Amino acid sequence: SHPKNYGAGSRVCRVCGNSHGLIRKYGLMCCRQCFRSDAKDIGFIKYR
Amino acid sequence: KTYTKPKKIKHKHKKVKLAVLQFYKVDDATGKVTRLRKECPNNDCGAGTFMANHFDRHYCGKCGLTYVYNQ
Amino acid sequence: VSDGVFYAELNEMLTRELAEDGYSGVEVRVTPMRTEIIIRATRTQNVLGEKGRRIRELTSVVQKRFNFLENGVELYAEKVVNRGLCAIAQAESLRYKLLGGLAVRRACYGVLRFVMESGAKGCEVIVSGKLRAQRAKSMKFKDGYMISSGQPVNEYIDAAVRHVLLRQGVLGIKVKIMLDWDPKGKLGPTTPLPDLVTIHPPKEENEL
Amino acid sequence: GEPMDLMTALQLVMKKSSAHDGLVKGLREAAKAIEKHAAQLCVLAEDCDQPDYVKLVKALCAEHNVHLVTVPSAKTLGEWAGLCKIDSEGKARKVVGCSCVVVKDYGEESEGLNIVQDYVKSH
Amino acid sequence: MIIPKKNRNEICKYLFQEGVLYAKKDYNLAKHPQIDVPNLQVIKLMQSFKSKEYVRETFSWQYYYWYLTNDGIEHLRNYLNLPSEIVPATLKKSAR
Repeated sequence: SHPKNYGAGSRVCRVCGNSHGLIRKYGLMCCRQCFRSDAKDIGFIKYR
Repeated sequence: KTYTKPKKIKHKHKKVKLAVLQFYKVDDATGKVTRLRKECPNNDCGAGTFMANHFDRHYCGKCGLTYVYNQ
Repeated sequence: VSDGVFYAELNEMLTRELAEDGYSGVEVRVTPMRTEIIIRATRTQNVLGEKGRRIRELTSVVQKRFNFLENGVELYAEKVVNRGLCAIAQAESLRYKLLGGLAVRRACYGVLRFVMESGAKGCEVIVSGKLRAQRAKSMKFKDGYMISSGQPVNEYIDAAVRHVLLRQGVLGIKVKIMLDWDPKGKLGPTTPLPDLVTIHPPKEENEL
Repeated sequence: GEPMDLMTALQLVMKKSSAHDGLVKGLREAAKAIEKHAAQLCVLAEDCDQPDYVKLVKALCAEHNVHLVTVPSAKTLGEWAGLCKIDSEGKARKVVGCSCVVVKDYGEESEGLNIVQDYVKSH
Repeated sequence: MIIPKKNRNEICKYLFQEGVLYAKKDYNLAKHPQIDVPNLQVIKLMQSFKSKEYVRETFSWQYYYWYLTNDGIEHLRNYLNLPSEIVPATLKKSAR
């Protein structure tokens, strides 16, 4: 029913359907801007 | 150009068939029945698999490719 | 570094669950092998409701998704220690007027009509443009102070979002509040702090 | 308790195994159930198109795993079973078949279960 | 859906203990935590139940948030019916 497969390469997140994407945050780096505003990374707490 | 295709395919159907489990040899009073077409010896079937009669090839459709008996 | 990634994923759990969510906020403190996970809402009563099934549905799912140990966890009801500071209800209340309607501009005013009531000193409510389904031209309303951006870190800023889907047009929102500091006393308005003593015939005098 | 009552070991027999989800429906599937120890009961139609198919099943019922039941026409039999879909308060449905059934499970014992089976085996 | 009833029976059990389950919208992963059924099948099985009531409907980030109703539990008590002798008049006459 299915055919032939082979097609490893750049995985891709759930959050972005985009070739480039992040392991760190589970985001994209445009999605990341939202998270940057939120802080979200430990030892970081806004307003820089 | 855009996407063109030639007609695509459009398709027919996989083809749904009657099983054909009509066959059996049934006797008169004291109605013993013996079974025409061979059964899969596999326990998992609970068999009545009545293998298909193809040209030098017989298989049970339950069990995969397996049980290829040419005779 | 790897530990920082782990921390980020824990925060992500709150973001997904408390997306829409018609209640109000969730601070979380993590005690040994269990998560306290504290809901800070007026209608914290409905979401729990004791024993049933309701409470177990909330917990279990989060654990299998992301945390450690085949065990239970904990869930706590809380009041709110000023509804201003942080919420989710603050945005949702405005949305619950942009249902059945009433003037959008009037509804904006009503949110501010609260907030300042619970202290604040300044508030700015800002509601998405496109009144009468025209081009966008976002409308303010503000009394007092209010610093989201400019002055120090510790302004205590409420911020959210939401959407209201009409036939013709979206009406966003972003309720914003600059309130007090954490209720216990620790007030510090706008970073340099002046202060005098009372009167100088001295041998006793000192203050702050 | 549990011997049934007068004229209720009839239709209350199969209560148990409809809920078990274990009713093997159709003549072709039913035949394979008898070609196996699985047939605890065998239920057939009467009025049929190609009643020749029913004869094959009756031949299997003559041999080991011996049970029979009747009641006519394929579509009406499925009202008792399940392929009548409601879709109105006053019991009017598409009325699809189910027809001929062979029964697995039951998992209780006693009552109507013994009564029906005994008749076919020893008349 | 075009998914057999065998895989439906699994889901039901975990919905009686819980009644909220989640499964990320990423197909072909083969297994969920708990449910040992592919991510094609399970997600869209929930959708079929959801459209027939059973569930209060919220969307919210990439999972589609299903919360069972009281009615939902009763509806699922027809797949795994209750303790499986469930009552009324399914045979058509004795043998004799």
